Amino acid sequence: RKLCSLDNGDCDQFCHEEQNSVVCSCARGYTLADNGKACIPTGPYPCGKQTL
Amino acid sequence: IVGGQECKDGECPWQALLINEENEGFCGGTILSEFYILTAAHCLYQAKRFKVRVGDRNTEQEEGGEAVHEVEVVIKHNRFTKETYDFDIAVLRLKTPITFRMNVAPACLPERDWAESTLMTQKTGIVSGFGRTHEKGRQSTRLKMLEVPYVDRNSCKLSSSFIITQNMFCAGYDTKQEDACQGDSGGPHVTRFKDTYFVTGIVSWGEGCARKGKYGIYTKVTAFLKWIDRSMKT
Ligand SMILES: N=C(N)c1cccc(CN2CCN(S(=O)(=O)c3cc4ccc(Cl)cc4s3)CC2=O)c1
Ligand SMILES: [Ca+2]
Repeated sequence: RKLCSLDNGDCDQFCHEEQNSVVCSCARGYTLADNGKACIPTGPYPCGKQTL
Repeated sequence: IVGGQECKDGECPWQALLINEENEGFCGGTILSEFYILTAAHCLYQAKRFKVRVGDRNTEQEEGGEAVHEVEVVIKHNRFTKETYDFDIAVLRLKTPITFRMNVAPACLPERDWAESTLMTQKTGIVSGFGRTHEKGRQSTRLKMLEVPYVDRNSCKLSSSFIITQNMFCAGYDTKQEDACQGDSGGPHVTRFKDTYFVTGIVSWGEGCARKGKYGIYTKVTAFLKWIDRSMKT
């Protein structure tokens, strides 16, 4: 239970371990929030979201 | 889809439906972007000429969200083999862009390492389509979805009377009457992570449907992410 194994590393989506550390990233159409963990849609109908 | 539930309004927006000259759905697909559809290479064999319909949930009415698209380019894996269904992946480039709206949105393409270690290690994935509701049953006029648990690689290799290559993985139930079926092929297999869905498989084949001691076999999308990428740029 370390880094990306401990709750996806607190990342919203992709989690990678670089130099014994967690680095989050997002799918195309999202931008990593200022906290470096959350993924914010860049427009309407971002991928992977059920439409409302 | 055998068993499972109906996709409710806006629940399976990445679902695409390949239709033949007679406007009948014969295979599924997953919307990857405004221009690209992901499907099974073996589907490109079920019809002389076809088109892609999106936003459909009931092939018996005109909800108003449906849109038919012509295929400009068919990009099938150079190594696909009809004999073993290995490398069962194809990408379709549409002549005109898909306009996202209700019931029409793309599924996310994950990163391989994260997907195989975090997505595919999840309990279940979701499979959907307008495919048969029985092994001898007729197709569904309604789009359905089924939560299928990921199946242990070894257990599946043992269960199958046919080779399970490195480009496939299994999901479904051992005895429970729930599984994809004919007509669902090419369709999406997605995995949810924190309210966001990622494509993890392509409905490929199975021995019958929901048969006891047999699972649904899907194309391992994570093994074709670099291939999909160079394809969506050509
Ligand atoms: N010759 C082979 N290699 C072969 C190996 C396994 C099965 C079949 C024949 N076959 C081919 C596909 N159909 S189907 O169209 O009804 C499908 C059922 C099903 C069930 C689950 C999933 Cl994930 C995908 C599919 S396609 C079932 C079926 O019995 C052929
Ligand atoms: Ca309809």
